[PDB]
Amino acid sequence: RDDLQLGSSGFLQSSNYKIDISSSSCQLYYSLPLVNVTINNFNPSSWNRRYGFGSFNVSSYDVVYSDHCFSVNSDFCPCADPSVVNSCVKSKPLSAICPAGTKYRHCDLDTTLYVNNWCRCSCLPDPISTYSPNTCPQKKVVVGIGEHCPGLGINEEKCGTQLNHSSCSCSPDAFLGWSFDSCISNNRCNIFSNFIFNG
Amino acid sequence: CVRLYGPNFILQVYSSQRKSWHPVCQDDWNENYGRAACRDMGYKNNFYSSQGIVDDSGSTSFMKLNTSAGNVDIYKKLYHSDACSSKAVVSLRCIACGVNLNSSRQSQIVGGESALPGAWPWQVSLHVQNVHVCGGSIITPEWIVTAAHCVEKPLNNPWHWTAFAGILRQSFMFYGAGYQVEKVISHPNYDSKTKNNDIALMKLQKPLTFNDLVKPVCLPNPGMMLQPEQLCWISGWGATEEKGKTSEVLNAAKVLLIETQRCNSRYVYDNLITPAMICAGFLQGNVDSCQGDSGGPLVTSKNNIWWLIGDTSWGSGCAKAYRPGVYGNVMVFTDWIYRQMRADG
Ligand SMILES: *[C@@H]1O[C@H](CO)[C@@H](O)[C@H](O)[C@H]1NC(C)=O
Ligand SMILES: *[C@@H]1O[C@H](CO)[C@@H](O)[C@H](O)[C@H]1NC(C)=O
Repeated sequence: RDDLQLGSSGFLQSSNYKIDISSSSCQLYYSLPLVNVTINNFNPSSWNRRYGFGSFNVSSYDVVYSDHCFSVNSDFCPCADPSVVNSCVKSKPLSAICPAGTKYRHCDLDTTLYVNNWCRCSCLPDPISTYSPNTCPQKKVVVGIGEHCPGLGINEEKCGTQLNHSSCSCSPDAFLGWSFDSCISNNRCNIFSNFIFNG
Repeated sequence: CVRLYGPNFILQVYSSQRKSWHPVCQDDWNENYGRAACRDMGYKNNFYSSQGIVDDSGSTSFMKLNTSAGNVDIYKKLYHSDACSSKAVVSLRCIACGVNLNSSRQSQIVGGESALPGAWPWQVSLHVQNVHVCGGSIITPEWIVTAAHCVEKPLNNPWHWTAFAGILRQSFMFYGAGYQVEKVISHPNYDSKTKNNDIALMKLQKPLTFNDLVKPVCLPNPGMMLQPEQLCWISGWGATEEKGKTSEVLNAAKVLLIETQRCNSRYVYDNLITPAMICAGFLQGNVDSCQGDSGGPLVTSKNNIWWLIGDTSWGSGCAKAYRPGVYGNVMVFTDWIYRQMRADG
């Protein structure tokens, strides 16, 4: 709750909703009786519901906020290349076939001291803490004034299978970068609400 | 059993009862003990200096002199004492290693300005049949270090190992313009699978000069306490991009130290890096500096003085994602060389 001080750092003002500190806004903090309150918890990004984001499992009254908000391009595809990956032996990842136009993930079979076809792709281990930040397509961006969080981060190594390389989907454990808590305090689900008095 | 140590060069002394290295207090030491002490660790006809310094090393069992007895050796006259009688201990310099002309903008690994001459005064170049192949770094006028996998089979005899120093460019090292061969020691445990011990000393017959372009680099001391993300300065004429030949001029920009647990983890190098292998570079994308020389050294600058820490070794694809360079670990065996430099004379 203390993220919301007017002009601050933190999680909510940086990767959920950036409270603009220039206009003639006026902030309201109110309450609501929890007889009939159904928190909608929907994901706002296109390219996570395109790769099989169904929902969160939280409780009846838990609100899913965000930690980091990574942005990808339009041709993104978080599965490896299956027509390359078969000759890999070491560190061989899962893969599938991308949808049309979505360029593949860059995976190498480069050479060890003795082993010749050992797999090494990008985005390791997870894009939260990648070792080479200048090469994973999921670029970490800070959210702006009046924008949504453009997508949860995908761990690039739980997106795929081995036998049936279908259209490239992912798996529910692989979306990372969100947590929650319960809104209910004093038997009343608290709520923030902004106002903007323009013109 | 005697060795240098740390930044201020204290002689440690091993005793069989105490099982431990111990310092010597400066109670009536002499150059007739001191200038005759550099041949103990492989320095015959050289010496620089000796002074008294304050004790901070960390032993509580000192070494004293048996001057009350008559004419015996140094190595007999050393008993223990709890206090230094003048509170000055061994300070030493076995050779004029160290300084260069502190210049500014030598950065010619890719995207920079050339290595200024005399500011890297240990950089050599080694040749067979007058092609530039491997590098190294000088510690005596008669000894020279390099990576062992240059001197591997079937080129393991000394008479085809022509050193050529001095000139930044690929041309001006001519026949006679550079002293030449002698003994090729090796750490005799190089392998094909590990490249553990990829460091081989070399020797020359004709002592060169400390004039301008040539000066011996400082070999490190036993237990000199690096920093886990220290800056490191490499040098060499190596090809800045792979499937090249050689860069024309001397290139001497900077790199960093990666630790073990990043390199030796699962994604960089899956548990390969031995204790006698040090990682270096930056674990990043295409920001690394390749300049492949296989011996073109790793020189750091602790105690405001240049010291040698790593000589180069193998790697992966030239300066790209996830793949740093892995360096030979030349503080591990700085005494093996000192028992392979003792008995050349
Ligand atoms: C909750 O819902 C019921 C029926 O949907 C409604 O009759 C009731 O008035 C609601 N609660 C409040 C406090 O209005
Ligand atoms: C959340 O939902 C999934 C599927 O309904 C279930 O496997 C998981 O156990 C649930 N979480 C908890 C804490 O029970």
